[PDB]
Parts: sequence; C-alpha cells; structure tokens
Amino acid sequence: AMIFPKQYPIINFTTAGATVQSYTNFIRAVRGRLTTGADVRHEIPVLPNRVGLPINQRFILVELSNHAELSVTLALDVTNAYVVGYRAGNSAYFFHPDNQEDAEAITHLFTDVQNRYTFAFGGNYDRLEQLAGNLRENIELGNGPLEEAISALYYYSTGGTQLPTLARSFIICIQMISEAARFQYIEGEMRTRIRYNRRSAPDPSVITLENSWGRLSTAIQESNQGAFASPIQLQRRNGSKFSVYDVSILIPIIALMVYR
Amino acid sequence: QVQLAESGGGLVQPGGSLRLSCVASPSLDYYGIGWFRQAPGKEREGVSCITGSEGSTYYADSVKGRFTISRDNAKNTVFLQMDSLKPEDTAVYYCAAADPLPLVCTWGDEYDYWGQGTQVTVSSEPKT
Ligand SMILES: [Cl-]
Ligand SMILES: [Cl-]
Ligand SMILES: [Cl-]
Ligand SMILES: [Cl-]
Ligand SMILES: [Cl-]
Ligand SMILES: [Cl-]
Ligand SMILES: [Cl-]
Ligand SMILES: [Cl-]
Ligand SMILES: [Cl-]
Ligand SMILES: [Cl-]
Ligand SMILES: [Cl-]
Repeated sequence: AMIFPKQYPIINFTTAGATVQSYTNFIRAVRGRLTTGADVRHEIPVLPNRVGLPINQRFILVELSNHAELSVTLALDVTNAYVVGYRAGNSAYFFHPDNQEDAEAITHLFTDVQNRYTFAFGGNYDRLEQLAGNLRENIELGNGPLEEAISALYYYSTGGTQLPTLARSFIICIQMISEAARFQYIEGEMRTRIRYNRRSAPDPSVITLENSWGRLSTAIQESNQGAFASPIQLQRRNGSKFSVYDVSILIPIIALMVYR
Repeated sequence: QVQLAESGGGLVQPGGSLRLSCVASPSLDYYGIGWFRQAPGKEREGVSCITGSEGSTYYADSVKGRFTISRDNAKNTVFLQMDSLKPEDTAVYYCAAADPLPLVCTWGDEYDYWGQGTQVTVSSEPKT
C-alpha cells in the first residue's frame, strides 16, 4: 500500500474573465467546504469549534489565478474563514500565530515548499492597514484590485513587492474571499463590482459588518428564541447607526458564524 | 441592468390565495428581490425579501406564515405565495431588485430597480 502525506481541499477562482456566476459559484463552494456536517443555529451554519477540531480538517485552500496566468494559494482557517498564510511558487508565508497551538497547526500547511516564512505581525485589519498606509475605507475593491493583488503576492518572493503593497494585497484578498464567505451582503457588494466592472472602496456599512462578525455570532447564539439580550448597532451606507434586536433581521445578511 | 415585471394579482374573497410573480429580464442574475405594497393614500411598506444566492428570506410581521417567498433561478422568477388573504392586504404589490439587499430589506429607497406593480384586491366579506 502507498502512504501519502495528507492534503487540504482546494477551491479555484480566477479573475481572468470573471463573471457574476463564476464569483458566486466560488463563494458557494468556499461556504460548502467550510460547513460540511456543520451545526446550524437559527438557519445559520456555525463554523467548527477550534477546540477538538482535528488538524487534518483545520484548513481549506483557495487557489487564485489571474489574467497574468499566475497562481497563489491562500490558506483559510475553517474555524473563522480567515486567511492564515499563502503559497507562491516554492515559498510559503504565514501571519504570526496567536498562540502555540495555532503555531503548531500551520506547520501542516504547504508541506511541499522549500522556503517557509513567518511574518512578525498578525493578519488582523488594524495591523495590515498600518503597514499598507491606508484604511479599508480608502482601499478599492473589485476584480481589478484582486487581479493586481494576486500578482503582488506572487512577486513578493522576487523583491518586486514591498511589505506595504503586500499588506494592501492581503486587505483586498481577505475582504473579497473571507468576508464575502461570511456575509451574503459583502458577497453581493463584490458581485456588483464585477457586474459593472468597476472598483470602489467599501462603504461604512461593509466595514462595520466586518468589524461586527464576532459580536453578531455571539448575539445570535446567545439569543432567546431569536431575540437578542441587548441590541447590536450596525451602520447604514451613509454612516448613520441603526439597531438590530432579532436574529430574523440577520438571516439575509450573514452566511456563517463563528462558534460561540 | 435588469427589468422587472409583476403578474398574478386579482380579486379574491377573504381566505383566498394568489401567487405573485416577479420576472426579471434578461436574467435574475443573483439579485435579491424585495416585495412591497401600497394602498391608496397610505405609505408603501415592505412585505418580504429573498437573497440572491442562498435564498434566505425575511417577512414583515403582518404577513408571516401566510405569505411565502421563493426563488426560481431557472425561470428567472421570484414568487410570492399569498394565503389566507384579508381585506387589509388590498394594495398594489411591487417587486424591487438590489444586489445586495439593503441591510433592512424593507428600506425601499435603497433598491435599484422596480416593477410596475400588480393589483391585489380582497373583498370585505365572503362570496355570495
Ligand atoms: Cl475548484
Ligand atoms: Cl435553531
Ligand atoms: Cl476560532
Ligand atoms: Cl505564538
Ligand atoms: Cl515546507
Ligand atoms: Cl492609515
Ligand atoms: Cl459597483
Ligand atoms: Cl469580528
Ligand atoms: Cl444610507
Ligand atoms: Cl400616504
Ligand atoms: Cl418602503
């Protein structure tokens, strides 16, 4: 019998000739690989609990290609749908782990590369915005930005990309993949940019949703037959705040929740 | 772009049913769809909504249980099944399209495309 090293599943997406259908198909496939056999609470799938999750089920891979015919593979943690690192050619790069258990988990990613690197910084938006020199509100998203971001990640091993541009490229990828997988609303925002072949920065309603995912997951899972103990404040597109008191309002907005 | 056209309205007695259709041309194209209604001299009000790729639904309290919204991508149509109709349901019903739906999907001002409306009339008393 032959013994093979273990593999994590790969989902493909290309910006080359991307359409509303190809992007929607990609996000649906990512969600499907995140939620196999998952628990569902108030119609919303819950991602696996990090505690007790076997290492051979901890990650999924997103292989991104572009019109330049380059390929980079991002690793997503299935417990929060977030990017933990990427591979380009014969090199892999990882955000600084938050703890020693997560540091051990990432050693199982990209076990065919000859060069492995860990950034001293983590991958949260605050830090990446600092390195990029721009907030999310001033970084345009769309197929154009993603096309360029894939090239920038690829060329980081060759010296053609410096860290600020790399951080900007992560901000683009994370929002167009991780946040779109988490939120039907952000999926639609990205699909509309593709539909019109335009790029534009995310408005305050998108940013606040991103910042609120953990708290929304908590409120839903702690609710009393769908009613929140305390209302959650979100933002409209014009920046004004509004309150949400019930899971039923979040059902069209959210697609996945972190385990609580 | 997208163009929307509603059909399926009519006159029914209390307890009757109607199935409204919101047909998108050339394609529904993963747009979310919201249904609204407006009676003479009253404000428009959102009734129900459905998202474009997961078919997640929302209903105003006044129509929960009685109304069911569903999406048929192959027919490029979003349906609103209306059961146990009441006189108070009399109105022109409109469908609207947005991608994504507004965060509160009864916010009509944020939708981008609208149909022309189909009339629903429910008699005040049973027939005969
Ligand atoms: Cl694939
Ligand atoms: Cl439940
Ligand atoms: Cl986690
Ligand atoms: Cl650590
Ligand atoms: Cl390796
Ligand atoms: Cl800044
Ligand atoms: Cl746009
Ligand atoms: Cl969060
Ligand atoms: Cl607004
Ligand atoms: Cl009025
Ligand atoms: Cl309205």
